[PDB]
Amino acid sequence: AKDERELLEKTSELIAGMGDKIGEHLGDKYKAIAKDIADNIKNFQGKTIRSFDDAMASLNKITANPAMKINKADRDALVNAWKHVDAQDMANKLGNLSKAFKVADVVMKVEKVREKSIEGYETGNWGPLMLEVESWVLSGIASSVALGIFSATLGAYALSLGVPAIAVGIAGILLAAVVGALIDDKFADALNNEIIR
Repeated sequence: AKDERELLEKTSELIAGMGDKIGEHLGDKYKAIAKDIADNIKNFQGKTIRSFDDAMASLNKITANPAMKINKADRDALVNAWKHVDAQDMANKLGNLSKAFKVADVVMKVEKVREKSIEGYETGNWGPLMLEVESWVLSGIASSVALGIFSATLGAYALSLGVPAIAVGIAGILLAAVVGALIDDKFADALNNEIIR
């Protein structure tokens, strides 16, 4: 495609928006990491997402960071925000943003992101979420589209968040880390250095 540039572009718009909403509580530095992330997405055509192993590496700099120990209430607010997602519904809304989100079995992709995010919050194991994306690329979905979909999904969840402010802060941080991991380890260092500490 050339219409891959389509999906990529409408997706960075969601990441940039995530950056505004969440920048309101975390600040300008966050607004900036999120927008730098959204430009990478924007111009990802022809690049390939980073390896399952490189990905867990950058992500672990974040999740394994003591300032990131999430409390149960927070963890319960974020899980519930996911359990309230209706994948068909969510697939349909992305469909309205653009034809290009109408990829083969998008409803199940969504549903897997949802379920493995829930697992991530509940057991602190981010492996299954990461392995889910990479496996779409291992199976033939263009890195562009995998990134695309993964990203829009997490961008839409974050935009719809209605949880307390500390909770939106912590979500926003892990959502930038999950996405950032597929792209450049730079993102992990910037969230770490500029925000978490």
